[PDB]
Amino acid sequence: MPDVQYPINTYGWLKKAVALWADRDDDEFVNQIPNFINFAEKEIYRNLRIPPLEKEVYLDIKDGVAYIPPDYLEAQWMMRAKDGTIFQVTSPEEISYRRQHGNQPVNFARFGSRFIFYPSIEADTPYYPDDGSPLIPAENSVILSYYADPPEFHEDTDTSTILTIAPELLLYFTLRHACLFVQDDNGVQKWSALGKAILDEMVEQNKKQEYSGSPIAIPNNMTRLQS
Amino acid sequence: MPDVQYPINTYGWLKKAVALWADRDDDEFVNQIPNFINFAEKEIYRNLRIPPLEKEVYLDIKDGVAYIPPDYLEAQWMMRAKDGTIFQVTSPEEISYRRQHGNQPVNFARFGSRFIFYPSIEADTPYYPDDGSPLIPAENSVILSYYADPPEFHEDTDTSTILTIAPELLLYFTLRHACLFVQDDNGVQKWSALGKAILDEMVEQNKKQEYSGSPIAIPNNMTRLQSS
Amino acid sequence: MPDVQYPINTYGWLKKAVALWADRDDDEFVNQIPNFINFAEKEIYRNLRIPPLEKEVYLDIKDGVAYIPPDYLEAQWMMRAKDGTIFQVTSPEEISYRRQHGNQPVNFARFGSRFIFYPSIEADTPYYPDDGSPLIPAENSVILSYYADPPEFHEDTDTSTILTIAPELLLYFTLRHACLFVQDDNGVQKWSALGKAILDEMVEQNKKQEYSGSPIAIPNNMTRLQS
Amino acid sequence: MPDVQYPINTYGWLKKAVALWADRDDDEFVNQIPNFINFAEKEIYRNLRIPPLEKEVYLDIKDGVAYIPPDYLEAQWMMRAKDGTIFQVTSPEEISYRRQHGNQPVNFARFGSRFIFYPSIEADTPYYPDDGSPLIPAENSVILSYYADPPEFHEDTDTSTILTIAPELLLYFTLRHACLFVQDDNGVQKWSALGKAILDEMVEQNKKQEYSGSPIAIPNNMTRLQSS
Amino acid sequence: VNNVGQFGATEGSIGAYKQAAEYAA
Amino acid sequence: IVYNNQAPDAVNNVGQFGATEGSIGAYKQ
Amino acid sequence: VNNVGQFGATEGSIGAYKQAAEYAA
Amino acid sequence: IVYNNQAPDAVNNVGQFGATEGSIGAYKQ
Amino acid sequence: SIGAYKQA
Amino acid sequence: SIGAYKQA
Amino acid sequence: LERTGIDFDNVTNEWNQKHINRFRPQTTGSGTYIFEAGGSQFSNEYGHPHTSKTYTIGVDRHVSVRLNHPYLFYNVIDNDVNSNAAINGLTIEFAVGGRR
Repeated sequence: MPDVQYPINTYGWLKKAVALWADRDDDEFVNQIPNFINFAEKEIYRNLRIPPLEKEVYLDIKDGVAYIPPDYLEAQWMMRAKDGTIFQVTSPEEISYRRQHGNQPVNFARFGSRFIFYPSIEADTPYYPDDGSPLIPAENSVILSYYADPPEFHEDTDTSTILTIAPELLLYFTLRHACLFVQDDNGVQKWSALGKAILDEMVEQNKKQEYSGSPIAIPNNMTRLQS
Repeated sequence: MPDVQYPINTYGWLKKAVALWADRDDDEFVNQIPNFINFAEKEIYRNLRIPPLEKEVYLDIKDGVAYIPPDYLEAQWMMRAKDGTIFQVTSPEEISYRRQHGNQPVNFARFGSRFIFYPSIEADTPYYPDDGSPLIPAENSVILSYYADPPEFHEDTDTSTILTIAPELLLYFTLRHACLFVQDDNGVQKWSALGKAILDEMVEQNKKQEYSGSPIAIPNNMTRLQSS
Repeated sequence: MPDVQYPINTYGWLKKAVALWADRDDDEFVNQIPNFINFAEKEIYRNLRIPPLEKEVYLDIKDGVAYIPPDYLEAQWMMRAKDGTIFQVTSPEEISYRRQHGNQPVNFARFGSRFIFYPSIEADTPYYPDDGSPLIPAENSVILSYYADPPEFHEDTDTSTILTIAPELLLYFTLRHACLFVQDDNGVQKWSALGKAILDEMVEQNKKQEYSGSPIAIPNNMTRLQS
Repeated sequence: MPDVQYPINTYGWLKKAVALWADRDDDEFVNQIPNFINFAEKEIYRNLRIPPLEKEVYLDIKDGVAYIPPDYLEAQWMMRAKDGTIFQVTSPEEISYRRQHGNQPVNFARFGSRFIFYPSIEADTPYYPDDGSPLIPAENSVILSYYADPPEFHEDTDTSTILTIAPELLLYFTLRHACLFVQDDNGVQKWSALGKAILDEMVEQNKKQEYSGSPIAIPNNMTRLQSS
Repeated sequence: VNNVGQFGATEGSIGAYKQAAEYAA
Repeated sequence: IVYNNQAPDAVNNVGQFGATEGSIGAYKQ
Repeated sequence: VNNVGQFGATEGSIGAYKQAAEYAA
Repeated sequence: IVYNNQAPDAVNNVGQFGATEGSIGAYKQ
Repeated sequence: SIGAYKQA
Repeated sequence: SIGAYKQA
Repeated sequence: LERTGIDFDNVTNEWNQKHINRFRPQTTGSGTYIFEAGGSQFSNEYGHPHTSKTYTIGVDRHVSVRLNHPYLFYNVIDNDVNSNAAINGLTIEFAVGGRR
């Protein structure tokens, strides 16, 4: 009688619930529930893009160069700690032409594993000290907001925002791979359809909180300083 | 097996009506009815947008760093409490352009978990540990209206507007996950269809409720007010 | 032998007729007839719009503000007790622009749970006294006609305009949820089709009493005072 | 089981012909035949519009508050009894505009359960407790023609034009609900189709009856009368 | 009597009674 | 041709305006 | 109580609590 | 109409912003 | 000079 | 004068 | 009563997993039984129990059990003193999952 709790919020309770919705209680099957949950979480985060899994971090530009973090999936708005000055992505063939043929907009590219800014901007990291003191952000800083990949559970008490928001998502997507392991087709279809519907609801929710509260008419007039 | 009264008003009676409407009731089943109801309410509030789950509240801008409250799902009209003024949402690039290039209109954006504003707003609100003290809201006090995530049931006596307005919706959306827990597909499909129909009816009611007191005819607005 | 009367006009006779058209006489089923009728009435009134369930009420405007009644579903024509002056609904972004850039038309919006009139009209409520005396309507009044939601029966002798007009409507729509409770599909389909046909007939009847008795040509000439 | 005469003239014989045409006749069934007939007549009069259920009557305007009679379903031509004049129906906004901005034409609208008129009409009618007294209708007496809701059968001797003009219609529309009461679908479908066909025939007859004495050709009306 | 004739008769209404407002007036 | 001066006797079993089983008493009173 | 009326009530939220940043400030 | 001054009591079981079961402790502290 | 429609 | 969003 | 190794070979394949949901008996008389059920992933072992329910006659029309082992076994117990019921036959509701 594997009994789970109502507020599914951890890895152990999720594992027990997966073993419950698949009533088979056998070592051949239970010992692989971790693998199924791994496959599920690797299937979800591989294309899921939402705020809560985002992250902010300061770069350490030396001279128009940089290095991408090891937890980088997709980048969104970048800017400086002062005045804004949102950066805009470009291609190598343009950020290399600017140097030849070139108040001051900024451009950056991706040379494999290095962000390359044309103007040769300089950035600095904040005060590191861990003696219960603030980070004391640094001047001439650049902020980057990317969709960080979450870490693997590798523990029972561990949790994640998904377990609290949409545990049914991971439950169904891992029961999918479970019913794939054992030859069960109808179950695979049902679980996949349910997971797809849940992901659709989530992505739709993320869209109805966007720049919606305003008319789409009167196109903006960000022309120039020359009237 | 269990009994129930005509109105399904609370969680305690809903979790029993669920087991009633589905003869698949037993120890290993009733213990997870809370989880099915949790999944159903999550599937509902993920896209349901109606007044009764809205919430108005003042904000603290602090000219920038202003943060998004935890219950933020979707923003309704945003304005002040002084002479009236409606903000319009734009993209980060527009605000970055406004910053350098340059106060009747006021814009705002969404930088991660913040609400940025081009002008140096100085909205004021009482601090956290303040005891009561409505404070007689001062000027420059913006009032935000959004859709807040409702609470999850934790006690049998805990009720919600959904129970008093449409319990069949929750009952069907949770019988869906129940018939999924056990092996059953016809019931799953039927309950899903009925729940979707109920939700469509409710959203259509909300639609016919808005702008439903007279027709509209744009009076050729060409900004009669230009002098300023 | 549950026997009902010919003029079905109450809640008890409706309950007995529901238990009759579903011949099963068992506590497991009879004790839930109230729940089925509740679901039916909540399914009908949620999108039904007709005169008889309308209501008129005077507002209590203090200063360009108000509060919506707790029994509000949809609003139609609003006006004052004198001279007419029908109001027209607008949006916040316009009723807030009028104040900045602004013989006197009226506009109102819905700020969650508050009607906001631009001109800052003033309204008053009539004389309350219950001593068998008239309400004595008040000057500078505003009338509102909305589709009020009816109250739950919660009693046998209670009734409603529907029981007299279309009892078959509620009968079929509650037998629908009944035949959903018990796994009966064909019955669900039949009852739903019949209820849909009845509702279609009702809404069509409400349309053939509208502004029909006149030609649709010669478009009106409500231009201006300037000929 | 029961017997019946060739013409189905009254309720008493119709409620027996119903049980005859459907061998499903017994105690628990005959007692509800009145309810089936009630449902059938409601389904009929909900959309049936023909002369024999019409009704003309004078009104009391009282310059505004004039109220809609209880039997109001649909309004036919509306006019007076003095030199002739036909009203035209418009929306509330048109009348509200007419009120301020400003008598050959006369308009009217429907404010809830009232009939509003822009001009201060002073139609007169005898009060309620008046005994007989046709009153020799005075001037400014508007006469309204509408479709009135017919009465419900309450006695076996009670008859109606529908019985003398088309009893098969009622018989089929009530055998529909009868075969629904018991479990039967083929009969339901057949009776519904036959009743719908009969109703279509009747409405088509009503249509071919109106404007059926000569052709029409608009004589290029361009308001020959302009002087006034 | 009429067989199919619609003008051969005219069925009465529920009742030629006014609303409560007219009685109050 | 006629006037609506008679007394209330029944309810509108069909018709969206008028009286109901819960209101005929008011008309009669 | 409301039957289907949406304005007849308003269900509260999770909790009217700010973020950690506001508490730190 | 109100202010967000109350204390943290629960987590956002639905909502992409706010707290989580692994972060509510931080809010409370 | 127009009033509302009270109940019966 | 704008900082990043640290964890709780 | 005790019967083991219900492989449903006369309906579907033995090795195939079968989700057990209900037993719909047709009893006679008054009484109060105590049903027990279980299973095992093999065919040789006397499966371990998974649940137990009481089927009181005159109120309940079935017993709800949740299993998915391929080899089911059900037991019937009657320890009541004021029971003179009987069991004519059963009707098990079950689905089919997979294997391996």
